[PDB]
Amino acid sequence: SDKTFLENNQYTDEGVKVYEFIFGENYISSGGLEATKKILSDIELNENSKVLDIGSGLGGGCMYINEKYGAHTHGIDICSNIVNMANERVSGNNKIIFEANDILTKEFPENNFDLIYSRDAILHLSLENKNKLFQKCYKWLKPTGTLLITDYCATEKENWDDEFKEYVKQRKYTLITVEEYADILTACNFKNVVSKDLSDYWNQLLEVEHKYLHENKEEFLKLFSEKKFISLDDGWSRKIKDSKRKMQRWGYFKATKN
Ligand SMILES: C[S@@+](CC[C@H](N)C(=O)[O-])C[C@H]1O[C@@H](n2cnc3c(N)ncnc32)[C@H](O)[C@@H]1O
Repeated sequence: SDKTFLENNQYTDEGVKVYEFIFGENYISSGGLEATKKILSDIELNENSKVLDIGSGLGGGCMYINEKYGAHTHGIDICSNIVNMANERVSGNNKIIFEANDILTKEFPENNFDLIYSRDAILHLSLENKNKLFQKCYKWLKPTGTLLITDYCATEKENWDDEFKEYVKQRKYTLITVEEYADILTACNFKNVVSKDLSDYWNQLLEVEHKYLHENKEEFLKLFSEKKFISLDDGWSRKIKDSKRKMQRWGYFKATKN
């Protein structure tokens, strides 16, 4: 349903490959590997740690976490086709698991994870479901555990222009303000809630990706089509414009159970 809408539109096999082209190998979100190194730079884990990755995509985040720390990583993603692709990217590693499932219906034991991690996935959930998810994350975290999130956010809806409204509507995103997001975490009883508006950094990542796209247009055209190139090009152009004026925002959130 939600699954079908995602698999048949934004995340068809080709759509995913187009994203991987611009974001980088094994990634379908902002800044690919380099942004991941920075997001995890102050996170401490080891070979005994258990990590959940919500919306694991092609699995680059789980791969990086397992490589850097030796941690057990479990990725959940609702799109079966994406999970099938993820499974082809990893072999012979019994500490990386990818599972096709809606995170909203997945069950895990209480006090299970040292880190719950999610990069640009929760924007797909309705506001009601964001709240439900974070209650679940709260239960699933170990007492000593950490929640680490980046997600698409936005200025107040009253401020949105026609083009942005249409962007959000077509993708069926639910974009709230960085402040509202932080309030949800606080309402779910997370402690030490830190929220950062990383829109300027996001804007930097977009500009690099955009330049890469232009410089590799010939290769892109061979792999895909000019029509897909124009759509992607225009799409990044708008994100660059809208992040610059803070209409579309990139939020970072870190919190703890205790
Ligand atoms: C930004 S893309 C993948 C991001 C991935 N974390 C990365 O950085 O490469 C967002 C992902 O969230 C997944 N997703 C959306 N709703 C979901 C849900 N309810 N449960 C699990 N995954 C979901 C989508 O299938 C998609 O793969």
